[PDB]
Parts: sequence; C-alpha cells; structure tokens
Amino acid sequence: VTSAVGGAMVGETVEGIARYPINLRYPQSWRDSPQALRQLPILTPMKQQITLADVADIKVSTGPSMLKTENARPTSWIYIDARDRDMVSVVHDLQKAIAEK
Amino acid sequence: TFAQSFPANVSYNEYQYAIVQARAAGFIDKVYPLTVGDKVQKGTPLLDLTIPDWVEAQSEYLLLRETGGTATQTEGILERLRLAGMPEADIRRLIATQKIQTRFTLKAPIDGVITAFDLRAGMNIAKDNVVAKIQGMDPVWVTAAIPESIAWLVKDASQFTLTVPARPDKTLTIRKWTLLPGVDAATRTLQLRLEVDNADEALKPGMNAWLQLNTASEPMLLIPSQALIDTGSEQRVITVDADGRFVPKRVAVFQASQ
Amino acid sequence: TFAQSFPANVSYNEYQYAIVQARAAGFIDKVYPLTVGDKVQKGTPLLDLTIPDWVEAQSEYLLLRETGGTATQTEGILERLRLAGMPEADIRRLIATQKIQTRFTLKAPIDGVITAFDLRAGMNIAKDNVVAKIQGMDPVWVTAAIPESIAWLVKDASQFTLTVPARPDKTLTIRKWTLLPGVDAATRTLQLRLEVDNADEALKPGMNAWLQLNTASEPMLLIPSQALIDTGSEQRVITVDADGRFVPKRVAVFQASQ
Amino acid sequence: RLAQYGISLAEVKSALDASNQEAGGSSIELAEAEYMVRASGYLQTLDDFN
Amino acid sequence: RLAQYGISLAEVKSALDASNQEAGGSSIELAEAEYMVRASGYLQTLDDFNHIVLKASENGVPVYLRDVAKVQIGPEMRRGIAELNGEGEVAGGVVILRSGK
Repeated sequence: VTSAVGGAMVGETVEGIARYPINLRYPQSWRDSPQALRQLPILTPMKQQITLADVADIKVSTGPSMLKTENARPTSWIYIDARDRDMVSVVHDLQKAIAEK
Repeated sequence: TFAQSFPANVSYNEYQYAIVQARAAGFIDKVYPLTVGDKVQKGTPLLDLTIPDWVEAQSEYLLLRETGGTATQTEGILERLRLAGMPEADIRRLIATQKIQTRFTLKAPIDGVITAFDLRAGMNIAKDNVVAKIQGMDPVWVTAAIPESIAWLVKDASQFTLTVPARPDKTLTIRKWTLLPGVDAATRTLQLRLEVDNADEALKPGMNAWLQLNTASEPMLLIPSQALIDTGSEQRVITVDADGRFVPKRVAVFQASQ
Repeated sequence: TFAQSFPANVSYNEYQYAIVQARAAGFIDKVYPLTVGDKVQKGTPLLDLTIPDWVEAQSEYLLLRETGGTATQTEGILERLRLAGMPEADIRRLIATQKIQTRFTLKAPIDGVITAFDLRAGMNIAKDNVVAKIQGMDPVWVTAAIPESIAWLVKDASQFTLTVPARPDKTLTIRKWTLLPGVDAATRTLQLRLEVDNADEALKPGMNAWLQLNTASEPMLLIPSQALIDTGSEQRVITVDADGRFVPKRVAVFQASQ
Repeated sequence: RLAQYGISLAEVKSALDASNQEAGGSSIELAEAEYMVRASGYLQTLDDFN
Repeated sequence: RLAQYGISLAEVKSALDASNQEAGGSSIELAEAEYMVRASGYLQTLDDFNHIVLKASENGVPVYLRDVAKVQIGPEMRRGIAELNGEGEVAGGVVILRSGK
C-alpha cells in the first residue's frame, strides 16, 4: 500500500549539498482504480502469486477531508464576500437571517 | 473488455520428448562431442556401443542362409531379433551385408536440446541408463500463471497476445492455448499453456514472457471512468440536458477496466 | 550503444570426459597413489584388479592352441572374449604369453583431473562402480551468463573480450563461441560457451572470469528516455508540432540503453 | 503451547509488532477528485489479537 | 518480474537501503603522514541504481535491480504549484522577513 500503490519515499541520493528523494512503486496501470487495486499483484513470502483482494477488501468511502481545530474544538469557517455594502450592515443582516431561518 | 497481464515462462515442448536407452547391455566404444545443454538434430550420433546379446541368433540366421533354410525359418529368426530389442535399421544391415552386427551407433531420435547425458567414454551401459534426454522447442511452450481468484477472467473467447522481453523485434503467433485442469498448489495459480511458433528458435526455454489477455463481458451500459463519481455509498454521473442543463443521475456500477 | 561486462566461469571441457568402469566384477589387488583433485595423464595406472570372468574362455583358447584347432575356431573364441568385454590389449597378452590373464590394470584414457575416485584398497569391484572420473581442461571452457533482455543483440555479436581476475595476462579477444539453446531460469540469463587454449594450465576450473561486450545496434528511431511517458500498459511521448502545440503521440518501444 | 507449536517467545513478540499500525497509499484521482488510500491494521478487538 | 525472478518487494527495499552510504576506515600512517581511508558507496548514477544486487547464485551470477524494475528520473509529488500569467508552470521563490524587522 505504501510502496507498491503509494509512492512512499525510501531514501535520498546525496549530491554535494543537495538531496533528492528515491522511491519504489508499481507502474500506474496497476494502481489506476479500485478495481485495479483489487488485482494488485502480490508475491507472498512463500512465493505464492496472489492479488490484493485475496487478503483485503477495498471500499470507497467518505470522511474527514481536513480537521480544523480551534482551542481543541472542531470548527468550520464560512467565507462571506460582500463589497458593495458596508460591513456592519451586512453582519447585522446576517445575524438576523441566521437567527430566524 | 477486461484487460490484464500475467507472467509466463518459456519451456520445452513436452510432446516432443525423447529419452534414449540401450535395448541391451554392453560397453561404450565411443562418445561424440556432446553434453547437456547442447542442441542436437534428428540423426545426430550420440555414442557407439558394443552389444553381444544378439550375436548368437544373428549367426544362427546367417548359417541358415548358407544351409538353404526356408524363408519361414529365416523370418522366424529375424522376429526373435526384433522382439529382443535389436533396432529394425540394424536388422536391415544384417540382411544386407550378411555380417554379424556387434558395434552399434545410437542417434538422436528427434530435433531438440540435450537435457541429460549420463554416459561418457570408458563406461559400461545398462538398460536403465539414459544416454540422452532430448526435448524440442520448435512449437515452443509458454505457460502463464493466473492467480486463482481471477479464474473468471479467462474465457473461451478470450483474446491472447504474447511478448518476450528478450525479443522486442519478434511478433509471436499462438498456435493454441489450454487452461490446465488443476492449479499449481505451490503458487496457488491456474496454469495456462500456450503453443507458439518458434521455427527461428528465438524463444529459448527459461525465458520470460508476458501474457496479455482480453476478455469480453456481457453487454452493459458503457461510459468513461472520469464520468463516474463514487462517494462510497452512492455512484452518480452528470447528465447533459437537451437545454444544456446539467442534471445529476444515479447509476449502478457493474465493473470497470482500461 | 552497449558496454557491458557479463559474469563468467571457467569449467572443465566436457568433450574431454572419461568415466572408467571395470568390464566385469572382481576385487582390487592394489590402488595407486591417486585421489580426487590429482592431475593425471593418459596411461597413468589407476588400480590393479583380479577378474575371473574370462578365465574359463581363455582356457578354452589355450586348449584349442594345444590341439591345433581351426583358425576360425580360434578367431571365434577370441571374438567371444572381446565381446565378453576383455580389453583388446589384454587379449594380446593372452596370445603372446599363452597364459590365462587374471590380474589386470586400468589406466587413465585421457589427460585430465580426477574428479571422482570411488574405489580404494581392500574393496570388491562392480561394473557400475566408477574407478575414476577424469576431465580435461587444456582446451578450457568458459561460460558467460548474459541477461536475456539483449538476446536480440548478442545473436549477431561480432566479438567479446575475455578476462580472468586471477590472470591479467590471459586476457584475449573472443571471436568464436556458441550461444546455447536454453537460458538459466533461476537467473534469467543466456548461456554463452567459449573454448580457450590452456596448455600452460593457467586457467583452472572454478576460477571466475568476465566477458566484455562493447557494441552498437542497427540504426533505429531514438529518443531521450526522459521523453517517454510510460504507464504500465500505455507508453507515449509529447511531440511538439510546428506552432509549438503539445500533441501526445502513441509509440511502440523497442528497448533502451544508456 | 509454545513447545507444542514450535514457536519461540521472540517470534510471538515480533508478530505482535507487525499487527498494530495503519498505512497510507497516497491518493488516487477519480472524477477529478482526490481519493486517499487508507489501509487498516490497528489492533482494536480481542479477536484481532487472537 | 518480481515473480519471474522470485524476489519480494521487501527484499528490493532492503537492498536499496544497503547501497547508498559512505564509510570511514580511520587512517593509516605512511611516510609519517596520515592517510584517511575513505570508502565510496554513494548512489550517484542511474547505473548505480541498476546494479543494486538482489540475489546471487553459487555460480556468481547476480540478479540486479535492473532485472525487476526500470530506474527513471521523474517528478516528485508536487505539494505546491506556481503559474505565471496563465501561460506556463514555473518555479518560484519567496523571501520571508523576520517578525519585527
């Protein structure tokens, strides 16, 4: 998962002062899609030739995209853009609509 | 159309198998410049050996030829020679030269590669010793390994294509293919055996070969993959309306590939 | 363009191979100061053995000589001896001395190294026992393992350069060699065998060697490797047209080098 | 049971260590969206231990 | 190729790790001078990558990383993208000032 499918860095070539990442990974065709992952070729320790689905179920799902926290409490920020009006009038008009609806 | 690639091995054609053994005991007179790993052709001399088993009956045949024996008495004796092992070609030499045959040459019965050569100069030879194991590679074999869980991928109508990393300049034609009855317990894979034309002998046993299979499914609605949104609990596509209006529609996904 | 160094090994000449076996059962009288690893030359005594198989027939011949038997009766008993396996040289000692031969001496048929020697003093001897396995290395054998990936190139190779670490003065150009039909499976490598004169005995079986190949291919369409955008199943390159617009093309790749 | 099954204490300890982590497989692009490849593996049930 | 050569992904990763470092052998005194023993080993060529050893027969025939993989120079995962005037991706740089400067 981290190397065959994902392209996790494995080392770094040293080149004078500079450094560049080295990685291991299957060609993209093998990791194109869920169905592709279900057929991800695996060479077992005992040299058995299996696919990823033989040892795991792969399921698409939804969840956290990014966890914003403020003072250790989850929070979502709504970005409002009003530039014709003055701020205070808009905020007070928002405070009304929000409180009522 | 499901596409998928499988690793395959180039191996010897096992229907072109020959294991030479002497029809009778004797001793080696000479062994030809040969050894395991060498390619031999049909008729290639393997070794020369002396066999004393057939000399008594041979001479018995020759004397009848003298004392005007009957053709029945003659044939009857040639029959004893034949089912005593003596090769037909050698028996033919007996009748043509009227001389007793003691020294014989064993030749390669078929074109192929020597995979065993257990006899060398100076030895005696026994009925169970293998003078030469010869395996052919013209209609070369290519066995592909398919993981057991993907058995469904291979059907009768499946279209196959073969390539060998060693020969990128080579387009290989598949003579025929078979899905073997059992799976290799060691690797947990199904064995798919292909027979390939190899007249130019570009495909050497032990080589790597990549097998690409194309298989057609039952007819299903077909769309591109970037056109499908999947949130885990629902799949949908965005339909375009006669007006150009973009309207979402739920769909059920069957399978996908390529 | 290619510049590679293939791993190689020095081994015995398998066309100079001898396995010495008695022609009949007997017992060892004495064994000479030899063992596996020792270098032997043609004619070198291996062991002395007693063989009772041919004495009854030798008597038969000597008795024939005392009573002036036919010339063809004698040729006959003599022929039954050599068919019985008794060495032609020993048969000569029979007629010359007019005494039955029971004590014989097996000698090395060729120059070489004793790689097997299964008989020591006080032992009985059978016909399937090996008294000596002797292999020659004057015309020495060097085999190189070449990565299968370039079978398309080495098939038309002109010359290689042979070097051995243990001997920096025995480096020579190789213009004759045979590319064996089979490739090793553990390491997917072609097997190239060459023969090297070794009168000085400088090259020894078991030594390491290197086979160098400096060559170029037949002209093909070339592009920088960086330019190839290759998924596992789809390789393409981004061509730049007249106006400078990007247009991805599908390409078929032969192979890359350097 | 270690003797009966021919398994050393050290082998048990090592097996444990390899059975309590999660792994990331980067992400894959489907419908122009980013799908994060997430691999389970956290010990969280007695059965998981078993 | 991993299956064809009987080499596991884990074995590849381990081989890599052992092929990108230098080592010191202390020093040796010649002509009353100090000669520093320095051992190479830094990965610095594509060929160097290709000749990562994975396996070796008694024969002395080795299986290299070039046998199971192609070593190429590619882009790392971009964590930032810069575009200039809507006519090309570019590489940029920003100068950050200390807080009270």
